[PDB]
Amino acid sequence: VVDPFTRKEWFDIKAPSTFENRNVGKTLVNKSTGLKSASDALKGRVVEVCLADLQGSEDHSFRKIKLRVDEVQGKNLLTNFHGMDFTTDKLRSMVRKWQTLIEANVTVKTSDDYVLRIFAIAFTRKQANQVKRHSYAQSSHIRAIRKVISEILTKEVQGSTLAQLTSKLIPEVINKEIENATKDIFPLQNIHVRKVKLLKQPKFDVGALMALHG
Amino acid sequence: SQVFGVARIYASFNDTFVHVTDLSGKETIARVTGGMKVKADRDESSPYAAMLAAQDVAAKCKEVGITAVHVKIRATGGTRTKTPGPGGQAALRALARSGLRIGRIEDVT
Amino acid sequence: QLLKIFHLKTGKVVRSMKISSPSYILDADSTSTLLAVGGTDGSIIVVDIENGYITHSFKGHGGTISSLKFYGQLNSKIWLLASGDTNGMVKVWDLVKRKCLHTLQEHTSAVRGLDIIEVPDNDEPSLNLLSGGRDDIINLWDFNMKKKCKLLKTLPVNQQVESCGFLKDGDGKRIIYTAGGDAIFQLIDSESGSVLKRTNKPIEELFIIGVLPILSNSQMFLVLSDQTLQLINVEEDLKNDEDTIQVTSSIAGNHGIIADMRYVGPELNKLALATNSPSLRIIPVPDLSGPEASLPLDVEIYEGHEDLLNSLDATEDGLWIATASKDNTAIVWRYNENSCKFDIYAKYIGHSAAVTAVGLPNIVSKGYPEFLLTASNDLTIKKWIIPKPTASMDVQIIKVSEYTRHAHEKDINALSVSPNDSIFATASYDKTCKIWNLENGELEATLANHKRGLWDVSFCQYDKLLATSSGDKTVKIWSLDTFSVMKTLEGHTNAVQRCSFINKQKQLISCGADGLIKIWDCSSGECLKTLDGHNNRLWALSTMNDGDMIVSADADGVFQFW
RNA sequence: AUUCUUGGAUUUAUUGAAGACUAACUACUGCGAAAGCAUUUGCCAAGGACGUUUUCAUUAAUCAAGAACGAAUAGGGAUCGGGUGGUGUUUUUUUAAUGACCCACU
RNA sequence: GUACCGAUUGAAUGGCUUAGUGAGGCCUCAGGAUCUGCGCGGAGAAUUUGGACAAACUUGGUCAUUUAGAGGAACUAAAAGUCGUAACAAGUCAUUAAAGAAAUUUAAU
Repeated sequence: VVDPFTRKEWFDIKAPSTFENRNVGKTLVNKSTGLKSASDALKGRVVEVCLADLQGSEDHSFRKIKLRVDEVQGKNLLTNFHGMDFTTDKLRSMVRKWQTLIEANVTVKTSDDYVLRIFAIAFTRKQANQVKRHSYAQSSHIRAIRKVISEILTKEVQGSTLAQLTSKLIPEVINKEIENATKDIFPLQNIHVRKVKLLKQPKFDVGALMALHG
Repeated sequence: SQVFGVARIYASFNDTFVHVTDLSGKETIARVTGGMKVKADRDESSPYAAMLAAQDVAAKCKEVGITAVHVKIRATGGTRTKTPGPGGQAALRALARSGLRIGRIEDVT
Repeated sequence: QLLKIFHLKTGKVVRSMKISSPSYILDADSTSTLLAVGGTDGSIIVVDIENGYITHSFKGHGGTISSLKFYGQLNSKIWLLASGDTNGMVKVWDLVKRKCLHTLQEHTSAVRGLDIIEVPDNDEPSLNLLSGGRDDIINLWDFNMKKKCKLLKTLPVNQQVESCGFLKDGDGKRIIYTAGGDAIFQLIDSESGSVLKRTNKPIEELFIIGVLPILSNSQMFLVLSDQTLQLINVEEDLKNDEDTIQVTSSIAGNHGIIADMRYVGPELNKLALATNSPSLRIIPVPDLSGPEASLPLDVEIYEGHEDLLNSLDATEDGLWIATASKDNTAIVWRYNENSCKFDIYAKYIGHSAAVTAVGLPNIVSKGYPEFLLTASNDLTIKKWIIPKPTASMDVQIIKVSEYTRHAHEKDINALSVSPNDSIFATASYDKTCKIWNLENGELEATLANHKRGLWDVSFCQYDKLLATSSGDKTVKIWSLDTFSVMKTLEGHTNAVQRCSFINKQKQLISCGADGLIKIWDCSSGECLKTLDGHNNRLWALSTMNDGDMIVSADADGVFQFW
């Protein structure tokens, strides 16, 4: 006989600035005692959540956001970005028969030394008045187009990190920048980056972490 | 307006699993599965027993204070049958009929 | 979503409240003693009289309710006197309709018992108002009918509060019982913000509590626990007669599951039992009524243990009561509640694994019942024997080094002493029962003809037969010379757990996993009678010298007699 | 029926390890004499076809023995690779121009 | 299982006791790791000659009882076991007021 939920902390989640509503949801931790209080112990839970519920608009039903938990103050816990996710169904939907699948990735260091491996997926479209049913690529275009994307990825990154970088990711300006260069070879369809991940955050830096906070 | 979590129904063969957890997912609440409420070893994934266990999970949910939830359905997957079970519908039907709130559910197969 | 209204002790439905879509948590009775109102997590309040009128719909705030208390001119829950919330707030209202008089916002922690105990005057010239149920802090509240409220002092020396109290006359100089969920209840002063004394008897969270109808410094006080009640002294500090916090009595109930039973009294009077709780309940057999009020000693439960109790055993007179637990020790308790340390004879440390079996040698007057024969899960059996002083008085070290007997590879289940002190047979899971001498520790016999590990072995009291229980749905009876099987009883539809002989040596009584209790004869090996009152698994057995009144073990605390 | 389990089985979330493979697209497509060949990237030679107003000049064709590897008649349409022509389009508010597309031929 | 005869005086205990073993503190000749102090003292651990007080530990034997008890004979349990013999029995409607959103409360005919 314990009934632990009469002992559990009730608790909420605060989100950073460059978004819409900064209240997200509810979690539960533990009663703060001496010898394992609730605060200092774990701090490492992650909340993967779609940003359509974070912004309200419905042109972003994909593109989940993973979150990383950093620093709390008395039922007020901030969070940091952790990684970009994609839906299941749409990547099961977007891969059509009789077309060409193109993917790419690179690893890079940013302004503060966050190291991220970005992904990039690329699919080919058909055109008006096309006679044949397949319209594939020529496998030497693909050696070029994978290369063309690669310098576009590096010129975007290593300047003015996630405060601006995730803000570049949301209206997918970079995907249009890919389209602006790919058009001289073979045009394309839906192209997204579909995934990002963090592996090498250097240090805590609470002071610069409070720049997104008001 | 509401307090939210995730319910995460794992609909496998020969038994179906549920565990309503917090929004982080690491903190679980009131797991109890479908095979527990029957002793025949053949109806551990039946939809009739799935309605009984999901009613009990919905009972313990509001008894804590949780009022709304989402769910991520999940078949076995990998090298396996890749298809959701019978009572995965019956688990979702019984908790929605209990009076809980549902929004924007997905698949994690 | 059920709140049913009944009249007198028939229990017939006057009116059932199921109207609101949130479920109701709590229910209480008015100071007018005819009206009622219940609390929910949606703050839906309706005042209902039972003739029936279920009055004006009050809806002015959400939030959750976890406590309620009434008043003679503001007869409603904490939605009208104050505001039980999920963040902590006080809202001042009137007996008139839904207009809000005052609001009061102080709390940074969630609290619901904001007016969990009254202030009687509601002018407070020397009076105060207490509050706390989840905030784990206590604040001294003023009452103001047309003004804002004031804080007098706070109480941070606690760590958890769940309910509060306030003195009936209202001075607060007298005793204030304060219950907290940290297994701590205290006596405090409200005029000084000082604790009188703190009492730490439980290790379990203190539950909710209502009010006694008694005056000031009370007569007796009832403290809530799990399936048991206790009465405590009312001073606990030098107020009237005594101090230095104690417990007056601890009246026991029953636990659902029973692991073992053993008759305690020398005239087969008292029964003590081993359950999942680390407590010793001595109620059932001499108490044909409900809760214990008629034991021929002081009513008290024992605790010295850290874990659950697996088994217990005592000799005939019942002065040495050996009990076994998972905390790697052995504790023996005394009948008449007098000893040197607490009530424990000694605590036997030296076990390499848990102790699930314990046993006493045969009775004479002393000596052998002063001794102890215990069995642990470290594949050895230990005989604690110190003969030159009185044994079981201090901590004994006689068998930890190399005097322990080891011939096993699987765990023991029970042990049984013979009517003489010469031999003893023990049963285990390795499909054999072994007879050993008590004097030296040499393997006297090995009995291995089985299909499953063995739970219980029983000697008969004219010691010409041997009974043992197995898992091939049979009970095996072997000779005193053990060169051949005496009888092989078959007919149980499930596995048998415990078999034992009656003190008149006429019947072998079987307790197994049938859901049923069968009595067989030891004269023809036939079925005397089957006995049916049960629907759960059986665990233990104890019979008296007479043979008619026989108690059994269940999974729901039901004890039957015949 | 076997198996595991309150030193907490299953599951949850986190991390490391391992070997294995490139899921949808993947075709009666492409390559290799067959055996065989599907992750990105780089290196290394090699091969055929197409184009050619470049070169030697019958140096050639088929096959017991022997070697290596392997268990041991002429149209119709589609499509792949190349080439050419364009009273052709599109990318082009960027000067130009790669590229794709389509018509026609081989 | 109880009472009775009995070898082994084995184990335990009691009376006596041959014999062996033997704690502890006291004084003194020496011995000195160490001390607040106008030529050094209180105080103080180890070792050590001789003398005096001295409880105590172990075994064996004699005799009694118990236990174990060869060997002997009864009583009780087992009405039991098998086999044979013998006969007997046995299937508070309506309308409509007033409070209340609505339930419900009261009134009226």
